[PDB]
Order: sequence, then C-alpha cells, then structure tokens
Amino acid sequence: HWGYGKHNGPEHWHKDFPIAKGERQSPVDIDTHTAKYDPSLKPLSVSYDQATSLRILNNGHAFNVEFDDSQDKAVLKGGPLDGTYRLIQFHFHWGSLDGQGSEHTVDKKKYAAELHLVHWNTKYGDFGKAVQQPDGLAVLGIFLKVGSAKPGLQKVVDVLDSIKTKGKSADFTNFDPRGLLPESLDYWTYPGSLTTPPLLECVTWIVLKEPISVSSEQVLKFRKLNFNGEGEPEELMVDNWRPAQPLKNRQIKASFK
Ligand SMILES: O=C1Nc2ccc(F)cc2S(=O)(=O)N1
Ligand SMILES: [Zn+2]
Repeated sequence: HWGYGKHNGPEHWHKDFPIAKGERQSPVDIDTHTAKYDPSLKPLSVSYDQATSLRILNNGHAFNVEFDDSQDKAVLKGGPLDGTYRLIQFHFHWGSLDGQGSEHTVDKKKYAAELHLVHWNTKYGDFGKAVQQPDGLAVLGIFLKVGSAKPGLQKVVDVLDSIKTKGKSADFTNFDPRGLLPESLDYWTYPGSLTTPPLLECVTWIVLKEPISVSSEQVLKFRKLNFNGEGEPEELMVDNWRPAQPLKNRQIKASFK
C-alpha cells in the first residue's frame, strides 16, 4: 500500500495511480515573482462561526479533525470560487526536522508544516461526488513556521497521545478552527489535485501567504504519532509530505500586489 517510505513513497505512487503524472498535480512550488496579481479575484470569505467539529482520526498518513458537513455551517466562498464549499476536515503535513514538512513551497522554501482545510462544493451534494469533478474541492492551505506557540492549536496537540496509531479516533467536539488562521487572508490560487492517492484532479488550491507560528514543542508532538497500527513495529509519522510537482500548463494567481 502507498505511503511515505523508500519503497512505497511519492516516487512509486504513479504505478497504482497513473494520474500522479497528470496535468494538474499538487503540490507545486509557488514562484512569487511569476505569480500574477489578478484584480478580478475577490477576498476570501471564511465563515467558520458555526463549525461543528466531531472527531479526530489517525488514518495512517496524518490526523484528520472531522466536522459535521450535513448542513451549511462552516463554509468557504469568494476568492476564486463560484458557489459554496463546506468544511469537511482539516489535517497537517509535517517534517522530521523544522527545515521541511510543507507540501507547497514558496520560492523553493519549505515550511515546517502545512495545514489543509478541506471543503467540498455543495452543488455536488456530497464529498464523494465532489471529488469526481474538476471544481469539486477547495483546499485552504496554511504554512506553519516554528517560533511562538499557536494557542488555538494546543487543544489538537494535547489529544494526539490518544490517537497515536493508525485507526485510532477520539471525540473532538467544540474545536474552533478560526484559531488556526493567520491575520491576513492574502492568497495564491491555482488548479490542482489531492496530494495523496487517489491524487484526483478536483481541487481549487487557495494557499495563504502569511504563515502561522507554532512552537517547537507543538510540532514535536506531531512527530510522536505513528504511521503503524497498535501492536505493529513503531514508525514515526514524520515527512508525510509529497514534494512539489511540475506546474505544466498552469498559472498561479495572487490576490494581492
Ligand atoms: O494529503 C492530502 N490528502 C487529501 C485527501 C482528500 C482530500 F479531500 C484532500 C486532501 S489534500 O490534498 O488537502 N491533502
Ligand atoms: Zn493535505
């Protein structure tokens, strides 16, 4: 099965998932000098006041904080998007060292981690139908750098010991994802894909320019998670990031000068 190891990592994924070599794969390097300001892009609208978190799950490649998406409660709209996209889950990608971990890069810079807030287009009715469409998902990507702690992340960090291994979940209600957002919503946007198999080309990527700061202790606790299940040999869940993929015939657009 696919993973992030030497024999099953990103360079192998194309054998089971040939779209890995497709025309709109993610992540990508964001060349800040070539990204063009698009004055027709609107401000992002992030409406998370009614978000209902339910559960946190170690799925063997990251941990997902899942939300009730059976109603319009936490939605992303505006920006490059047409219509309304409902928050379904968020998760992170991170490194074994502070010098790597993000999936997107900025002028080849790798951040310590990257948060993905995943939303699906309500016109397709559910997530499973949305991923079959070129405009089915909108993923808000936020870089993490190591410095001061992020207070709004600590409730996540503190539950990780209860979901150490693949397949473990824990109740995780009343978590407010607004506490994970930077001050500015300036962003880059481009059409891309899921960054894990099945690598479907269904994502409008919206990557925020401003990183959030998290403490060394916070990211160190991400690195204590396990890829393996309980009672299997311990493999630390680190370096669960796909590297940048060829941009091909795409343009990255900036919301800001
Ligand atoms: O690792 C990732 N796996 C995903 C899997 C399913 C998604 F809906 C979105 C993503 S993602 O591209 O945001 N990141
Ligand atoms: Zn992701």
